[PDB]
Amino acid sequence: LGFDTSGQFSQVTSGTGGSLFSTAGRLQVNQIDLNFGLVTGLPSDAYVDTNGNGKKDDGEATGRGTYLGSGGTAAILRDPAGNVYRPVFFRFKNATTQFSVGNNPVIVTLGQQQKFYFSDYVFDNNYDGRGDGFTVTVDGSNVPVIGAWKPQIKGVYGSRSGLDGTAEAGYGVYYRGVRAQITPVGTLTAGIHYA
Amino acid sequence: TNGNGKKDDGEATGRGTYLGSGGTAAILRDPAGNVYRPVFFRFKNATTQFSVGNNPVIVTLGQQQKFYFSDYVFDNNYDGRGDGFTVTVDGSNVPVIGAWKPQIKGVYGSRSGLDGTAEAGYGVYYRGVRAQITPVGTLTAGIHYAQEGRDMFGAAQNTTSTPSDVTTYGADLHGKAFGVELHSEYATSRVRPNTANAAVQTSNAFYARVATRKDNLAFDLNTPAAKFGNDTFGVSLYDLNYRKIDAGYNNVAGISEYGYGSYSRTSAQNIAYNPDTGVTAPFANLDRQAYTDANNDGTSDRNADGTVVATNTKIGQMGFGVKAAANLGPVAIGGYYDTSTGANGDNANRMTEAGGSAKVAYSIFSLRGTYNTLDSNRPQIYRDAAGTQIIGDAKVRRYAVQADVTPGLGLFVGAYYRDVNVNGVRSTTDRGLLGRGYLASSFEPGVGNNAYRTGLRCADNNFGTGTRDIDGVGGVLNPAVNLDQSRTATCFTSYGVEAGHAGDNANALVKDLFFRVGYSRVYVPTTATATTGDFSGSVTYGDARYDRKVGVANVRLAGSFSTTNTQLDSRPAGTRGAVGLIVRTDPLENVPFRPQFNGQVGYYTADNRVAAGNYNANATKYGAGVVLNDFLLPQTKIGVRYDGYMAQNRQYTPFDGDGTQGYFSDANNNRRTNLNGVYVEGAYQDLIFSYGTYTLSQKDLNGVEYGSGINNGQPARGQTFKISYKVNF
Amino acid sequence: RIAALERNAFSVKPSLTIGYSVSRTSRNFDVDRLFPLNADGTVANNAFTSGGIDTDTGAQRRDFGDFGNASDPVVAGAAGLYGFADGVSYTVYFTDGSTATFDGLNPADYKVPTGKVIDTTKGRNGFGFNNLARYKEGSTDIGIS
Amino acid sequence: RIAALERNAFSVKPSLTIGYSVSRTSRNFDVDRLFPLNADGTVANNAF
Repeated sequence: LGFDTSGQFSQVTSGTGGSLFSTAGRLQVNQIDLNFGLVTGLPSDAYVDTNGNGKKDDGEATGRGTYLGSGGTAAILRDPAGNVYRPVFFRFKNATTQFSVGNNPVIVTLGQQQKFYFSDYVFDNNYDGRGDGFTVTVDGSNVPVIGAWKPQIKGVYGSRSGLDGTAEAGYGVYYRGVRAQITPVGTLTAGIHYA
Repeated sequence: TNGNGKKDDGEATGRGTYLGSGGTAAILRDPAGNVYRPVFFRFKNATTQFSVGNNPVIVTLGQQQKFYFSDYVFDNNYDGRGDGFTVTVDGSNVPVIGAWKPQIKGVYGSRSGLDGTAEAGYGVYYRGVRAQITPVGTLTAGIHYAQEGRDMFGAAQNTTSTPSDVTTYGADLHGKAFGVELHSEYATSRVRPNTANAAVQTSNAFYARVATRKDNLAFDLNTPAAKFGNDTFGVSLYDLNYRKIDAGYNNVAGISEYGYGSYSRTSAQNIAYNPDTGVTAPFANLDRQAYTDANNDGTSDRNADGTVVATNTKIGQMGFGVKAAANLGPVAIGGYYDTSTGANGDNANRMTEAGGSAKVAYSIFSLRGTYNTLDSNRPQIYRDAAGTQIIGDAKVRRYAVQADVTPGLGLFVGAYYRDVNVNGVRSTTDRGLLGRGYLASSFEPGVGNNAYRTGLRCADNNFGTGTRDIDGVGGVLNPAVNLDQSRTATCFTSYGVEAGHAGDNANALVKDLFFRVGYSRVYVPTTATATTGDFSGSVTYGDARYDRKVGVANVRLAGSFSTTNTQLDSRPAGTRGAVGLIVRTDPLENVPFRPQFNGQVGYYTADNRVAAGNYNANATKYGAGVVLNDFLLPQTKIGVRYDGYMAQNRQYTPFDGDGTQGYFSDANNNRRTNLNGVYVEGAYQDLIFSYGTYTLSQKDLNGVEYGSGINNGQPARGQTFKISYKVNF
Repeated sequence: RIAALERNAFSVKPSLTIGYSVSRTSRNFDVDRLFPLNADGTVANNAFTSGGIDTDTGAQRRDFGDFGNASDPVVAGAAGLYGFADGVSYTVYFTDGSTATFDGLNPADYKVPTGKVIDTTKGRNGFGFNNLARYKEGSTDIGIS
Repeated sequence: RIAALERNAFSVKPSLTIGYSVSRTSRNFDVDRLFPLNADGTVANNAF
């Protein structure tokens, strides 16, 4: 048995916030990609991750062995009258880890495992992401004086690997950078970047 | 796992019982990236009472039955006693007798519900009945019976000390009848205290008080309740009572949760009214205090701080008391009396307090005269002349005359000459003794204001002695504390004058302005305890406060000053200044960016001449900050704020763990704190960037820089960056 | 029929929290005592407070440090910077392998070794040192419920 | 109002699997290498 939800919960509207002041709120709507529901019984591969790594290490839980009666034939929580009881779990999948605000010139993106690319040989950091943080992009392709050159500015800040334990390469290491590019002629984009 | 409903020693940490419920320690996952969480059924049930029946008979069933026949018998509300039922019958519609509003209450229950052995509520059941009428205007007369005992499974296998049986009768006559207001109560204990031979014990509790009772069952001794005339000949009784509470009447004798004991032993100690534990009890079961002297022999035991450890012995209470005031025309007089003996009647526990006062007021002048006595043969814990707590007979004789003039412009001036006289010696201060009675009852300045209100105005027209403040500066940057309303509430053998001004009075010179300039002289004995002495102390104080709203800004000035020469209550002897300014503008819709400025400055200086130093203790707090409400892009706000707090020999003591909070104070620590900090806060549409850098350094006189206590000569530093974003589905 | 459906229908409420935070300190002192007091006596709002307002214990936001993910209560005396920071709080090692915590700026004044234990010289001289720095590595967290 | 009910309503989906199976072998060898290969190289579907 499975209880699926209507799946109409895919938008989130921002709210008022601030300490020195108070923003207007309800200003930007973000498309979330949350897929949740109720399942009754754990799969075969479910485990209790007691590390935070996100992967199954040596003998973690065999989640079916934690909540007896979830599934399988080893444990069957039942009744003499013939009833069978199974725990009800709330399963959810989150694929959205990036939230972007701002409309025309400036877009600010917050999230885990930021993917960015200044240029080859400097920040070819896509395909996995470098760390957790934020990324600002400024597109000045509508300023009156300089709009035929399409100037753009990217700025990146973050912490490597996000939160990680000692003896990992990303403990207490932070990255930042900024790039500026234009298109003076037909398609030649000239860019200068620091990282 | 015990049923007590409270987390005992390491019970489960429920998040650890059901792995994956929350936290980071355990997360029930899937290789595909799914996350599973158990689904729990949460419910909160606040209803535990069910009532059946409509008008005449209403039967209530439930847990922790809260019932109340009358004080001294079943003051069982505020927690309830146990699980059971309670029937109430209202005969306010019976044909022949329905105008008297008869009522019959009947209570049955088991104490504490089901509970384990060795608890006070194992196998103990209570029953009770009460009958009530209103024969006259509002006087309710009631008679009640109340028993509480052990059954055959409680007589054995119970331990504790819960008496085998207790059986109480009563009667009460509360109400207002013919312009008078009576309040009577009787009781009877009949306790069989377990053991073997029982030896039933009897205790009574009777009182007949004529006064005004508020709705929370507290006694209002400011409303007459007799009023034998109009405003030209207006003799008005305020109280006339009698007490016969026996020594053996505790919360067990009359079957109640708490009470029948002095509420304070330092405030009015004859009254047992306890708002904390819901003990309505107009009179208390007094106790005899004495020195402990337990381990060592020869000297009385004292606590670590020096306060005396005392042993308390219940004696009861027996005595009367009358308070009245005869309101003449321009003049008014009043008086009171009280003598609280022990239950047995020995004068070895008598506490007699007399008094009286007279006020003559006309036009813009008023002149008062008050005489107060307290001849207490009960022990009483109080500080002697030297300053060490002692326990022994007390005899206080105070008299004070005050003269208040109100020119009419919101101004006011006042001179006073208060003379306290404790145990014959002139006693620079009464040691709190005059507040041991519930009838103090001084008068009030102003014409057409002849109210004989309880409580000596010993906190009137005197200085302030507070050395504690919430903010770093001397309480002058706190927009919630009015320094000009800081009084000492300690009666002094002093004399002086105090001008002043008020801003809430209309027709004032300056609209919302307050100041309290004042001078006074305090008597001090010659050496420590000698009868001879002189009015050599001198206090010169003055505070000011002024809000105004000049333009868009909101200025707020405050200031203080004090130049005492003596240790008054806890304030050391020295000059003490403090000045504070709080500016707060509103958005400027004219200049671009629509900024909104702010500001705060505060200076504090105190020259403490303590018995071990003449150290100067000063501090300075400053603070700025600008918020730009329209910054380039739409819906973009920036904001910066710089703060800072320098301080010489001042310290902060944190919260004590009880109701008392933390506070800044003066210490002789030779250290100069220099807390600093900058706080930037920008905001895009709804994404808030918050950056903050702070530094704390505490250099000693040499400059050793003890902050960051690994002792490397570096200030402690802190830094934070937060990107915050609040989303709603 | 719609009323009967909505009488026993579930209102589903999902909640999402997004946020990034990094904090580096070396003593974990308190900053709430710098901000302006409001007209009702409550300190102004900031994004760095650790909270902790309690009326039962008389606690306030000014009694707790505000850096890292720790709310180390401020300590009076010379251990803390006279009520402005966290205490020094050495640790003490024992022969039986057990340990205790001394709270003072001078470990020589540890006047309560329990009768049966002896300080094994495992630290500097058997007295360790509880590190005073707090750190919260930069990480944006998403919480779903 | 029906749309608001449908927004936060649960679609209950059960599932049932019926099947009988008996299998007896002595070596547990493979038989998928006997079936015809389709146009895209996938082995033809079988019940074993």
